[PDB]
Amino acid sequence: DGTGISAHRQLRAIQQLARNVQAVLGAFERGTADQMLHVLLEKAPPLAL
Amino acid sequence: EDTEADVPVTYGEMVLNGANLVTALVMGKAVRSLDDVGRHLLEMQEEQL
Amino acid sequence: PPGYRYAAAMVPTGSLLSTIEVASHRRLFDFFSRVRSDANSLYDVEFDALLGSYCNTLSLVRFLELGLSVACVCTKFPELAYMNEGRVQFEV
Repeated sequence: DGTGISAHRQLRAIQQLARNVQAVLGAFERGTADQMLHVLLEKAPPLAL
Repeated sequence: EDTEADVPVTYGEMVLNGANLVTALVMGKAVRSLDDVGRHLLEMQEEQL
Repeated sequence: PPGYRYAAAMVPTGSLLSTIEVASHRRLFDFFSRVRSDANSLYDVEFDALLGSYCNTLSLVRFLELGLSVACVCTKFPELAYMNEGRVQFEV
């Protein structure tokens, strides 16, 4: 609308994206350190052997 | 290790006076920081955050 | 849930021009009260409150902020979906 609610309700939806995109972009550097351990564990044998 | 500790002196604070007092008498709902919560929503209504 | 708010009536919207017996028609109103000279519940004040806006902060952690990036050799392709079988030769 032209009302003040319409200017306010965008911010509820726009800042909803900004909190949501940081989760997905923040997920990927986790997934680097996640998938590096699963390969290094399959590379690494235990000590006593 | 140390025998002295710097501790704050002013003990409060909450002030019901101002535009917060109007919401108490009239509406019966009052936010503690509404003196400046209604401020920041107007600049958040403008440019990127 | 109180009736008509007394602080609102302390500063009137606009003055009335006619004084009539009020109790004749009740049902043209919504909430009504009869106050003998000064009633007992006229001095009631009640309110509620919301105290504080507390959020989490997502810890934006780059992989180079970590130091497990020692054990990695990270180079990025602009295109890896077009590669089929890559390999590196080793000679000792």
